[PDB]
Amino acid sequence: QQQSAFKQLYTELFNNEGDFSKVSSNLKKPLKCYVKESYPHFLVTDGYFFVAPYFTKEAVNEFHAKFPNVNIVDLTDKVIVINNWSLELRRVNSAEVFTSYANLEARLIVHSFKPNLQERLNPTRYPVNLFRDDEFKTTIQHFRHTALQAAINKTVKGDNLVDISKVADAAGKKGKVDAGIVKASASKGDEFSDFSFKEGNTATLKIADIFVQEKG
Amino acid sequence: KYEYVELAKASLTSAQPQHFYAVVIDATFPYKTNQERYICSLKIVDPTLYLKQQKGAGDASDYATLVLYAKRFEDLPIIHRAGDIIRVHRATLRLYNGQRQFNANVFYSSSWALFSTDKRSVTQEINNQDAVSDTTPFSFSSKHATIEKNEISILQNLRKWANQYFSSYSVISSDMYTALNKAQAQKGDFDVVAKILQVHELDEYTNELKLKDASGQVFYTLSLKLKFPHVRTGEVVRIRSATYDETSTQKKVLILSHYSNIITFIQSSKLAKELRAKIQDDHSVEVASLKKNVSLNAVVLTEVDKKHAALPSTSLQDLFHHADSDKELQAQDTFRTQFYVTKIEPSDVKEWVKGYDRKTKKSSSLKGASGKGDNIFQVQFLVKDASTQLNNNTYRVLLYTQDGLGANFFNVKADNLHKNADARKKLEDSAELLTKFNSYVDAVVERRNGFYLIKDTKLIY
DNA sequence: GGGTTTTGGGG
Ligand SMILES: [Cl-]
Ligand SMILES: [Cl-]
Ligand SMILES: [Cl-]
Ligand SMILES: [Cl-]
Repeated sequence: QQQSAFKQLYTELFNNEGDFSKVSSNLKKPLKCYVKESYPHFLVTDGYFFVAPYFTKEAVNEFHAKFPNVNIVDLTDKVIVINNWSLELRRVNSAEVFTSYANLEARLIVHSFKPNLQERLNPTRYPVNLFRDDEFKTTIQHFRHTALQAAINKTVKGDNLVDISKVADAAGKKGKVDAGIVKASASKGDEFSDFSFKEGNTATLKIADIFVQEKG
Repeated sequence: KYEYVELAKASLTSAQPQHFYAVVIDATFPYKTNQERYICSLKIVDPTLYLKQQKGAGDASDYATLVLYAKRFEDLPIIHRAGDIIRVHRATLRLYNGQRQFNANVFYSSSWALFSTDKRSVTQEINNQDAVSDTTPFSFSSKHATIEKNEISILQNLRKWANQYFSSYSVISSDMYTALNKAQAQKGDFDVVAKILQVHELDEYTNELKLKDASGQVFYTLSLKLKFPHVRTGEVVRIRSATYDETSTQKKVLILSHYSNIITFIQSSKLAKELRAKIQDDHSVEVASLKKNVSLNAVVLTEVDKKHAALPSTSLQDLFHHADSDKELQAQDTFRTQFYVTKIEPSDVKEWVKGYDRKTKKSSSLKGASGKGDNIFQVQFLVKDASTQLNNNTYRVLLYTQDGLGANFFNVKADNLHKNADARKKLEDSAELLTKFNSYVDAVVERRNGFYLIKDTKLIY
């Protein structure tokens, strides 16, 4: 049994075509998370891993006007509760976004959250980036392997075997190794992008902007 | 003139900076504690302080601790191997919970210098380069380091002592680590001494070590390529500070922290020697994973001939995108590489073996049966790897056996697969294993007319 | 010092 709520949640999302509706229902209950950091990166934990929640402009407007005496970027070390939330896959640049892997990111879309300040959370293990976990990275690789195999089997069709004469009696033959490069998909660009999952599009608020709204 | 004092003889009273030479047996990785402070903690010994009092029969190591403080990461020593020697200038000494703790503020006036006990430092071994001299420190704090002619005897004698010590004692005694089969019983972090059975390149930044210790237990752990570039299959290492991963269901995983360290042992190490011979891989995890629909652990399906066991590996990125523009790559025709198979052609396994007419250099289906020439394999793998993980490409690797290359890859002698059901079945099973997620191939290839053909490699499953 | 940064895949 998976003890990390975030790991089990994110893994199921990747193991179900990035379709949140296909994710088990008994895991869609409100999340009680400890805030590890609030700025420059707002990171919450579940006692094992930390993830970066994405707040909708509505979730923020509700929080501001339901808890006006509370600054979100001042929630470090504070415990929050996410009542309304969803999950969705997004294509990202992993060289820039540390909360992702292999250019893929499972985002926690927050629609409603309340702060349970002054509530001491039970000590635990030091939280690590879920997207740096051995098994989770592997789960994401499986997802890409599936998409890669589907595309290659769709793109490469019929006979494409190197003619045996080309590798026989090759003593006087020379070739360029780039002859062995086969495109996995008809797509444009050096990066593989022929996935079949429905990429999320939920517009979220950038953390550096919730800072100005709250602290100029 | 610097006066060097032995560890047990250093003064606990004089307010004052002392200097010494010592053998490093353990060390954290240099780590940050706050916005302007880095620390590296080391366990050190010398002829006067190295073993605890025993009215019995199991020798436990005695040591002093050295705590180096600095304001920059670069001012601290990165210890990759137990047994090397450190020289410290201007350290203070005090008792910390009954033990001798030498402290040194590298940011103020203290300094350190590392000397290799073996002929080459870990870094020099990695890049295959001789040392300047036996008296030259391979690493040191500040812009300069001076070795006085009178010091030479201290270094040479300590080196001789270090080898006698490591070859006569375990050094890293049983009280300094936890058996992997008991890792789950630990309350917090612990240390490990294990053999690296495999180094799996998970991605361009990360290695995954498959470890096994004296208890027979297997665990996997992530190891950044930049941080620990000295990890090698078959070598014994001590891991300083690992935690049992409670969230790993599919496989046994150890979690490392920024302060954790993976260190090897100098050649003379009795412990490393004994563990290298005693510990072996039986592939239990791999065999069990093959029965699962999805394996979260990698399975290296093949092994290369012993004559290539020492051959260095080349990535697909290099093999296919640089082999015609890199001086070193253009100089070779034989390479070793690792990859996973995305697709196998022809799709029909029955057509993997064809008849070959040497005279016309043409192959043909055996479905018509009766001698179309010598039977050969004509299989093509479309492969991918860590170095090409994100691109939109797959790479052709061939198994064309007309001249012997790769003949026994499948452990199935070429035969008419339309007629021999036994051979066909073995090959169908192999195909499914080869295209299964997390299955990898470790193969030696020969470049021929722009193509890479597998040779001297065989499946082990 | 047997420890917990951000350089947020050395730190
Ligand atoms: Cl992948
Ligand atoms: Cl002191
Ligand atoms: Cl080194
Ligand atoms: Cl060539």
